[PDB]
Amino acid sequence: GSQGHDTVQPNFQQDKFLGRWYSAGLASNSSWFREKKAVLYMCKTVVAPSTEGGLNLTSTFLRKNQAETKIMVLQPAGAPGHYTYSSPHSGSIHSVSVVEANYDEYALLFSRGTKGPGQDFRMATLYSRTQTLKDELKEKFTTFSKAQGLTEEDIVFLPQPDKAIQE
Repeated sequence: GSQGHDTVQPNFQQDKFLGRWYSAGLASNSSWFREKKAVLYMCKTVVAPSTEGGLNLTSTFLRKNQAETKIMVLQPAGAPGHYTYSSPHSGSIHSVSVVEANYDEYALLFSRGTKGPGQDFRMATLYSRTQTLKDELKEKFTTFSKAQGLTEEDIVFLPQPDKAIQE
C-alpha cells in the first residue's frame, strides 16, 4: 500500500558516487546543536574503501576560518547501503543506511540512533551536488522527513564549498 522513502535504495553502487561530495541537508531534532551550528562549516565528506573490507569516510569541515579533518568509518552491514557505526560491546550504538540518490548526485542517507537502553533517535543525512544549495534535495529530504512527522524543528543544512585553496 502506502509506504516508502524510509526503505533503502535496492542495488546501489558507491563507485558511481565515489570521490568528494558537498553537504547541504541534515535532519536532527537535537537541542544543544544551535551551540555548534552557529559556526557550521562546509561538510566535505569523502567516500573510499576501508581496510579489511569496509568503507573509510573522511570528513572535512571547510569554513572561512580553516578546515578540520574528521574520521568516519563505515563497515558494510550486509546490503549495499546498510552499515553499523557501533563501538562498545553492549549498548550505546547507532546505524545508518542509504535512502536514494539523483542518478549520480545529491546523496540521501537515513540514520537511526539509539545509544543506551533506547533513546530512539531519527537523524537524516543529505549531500549536495551543485555550486550552491539544491532545492530538489532540500525538498525531498525535508518533505520525506516532515511528511513522516517532522518539520523545520529537525532540519540543518551545511554551508557551501569553502577555502578554494589547500595548505
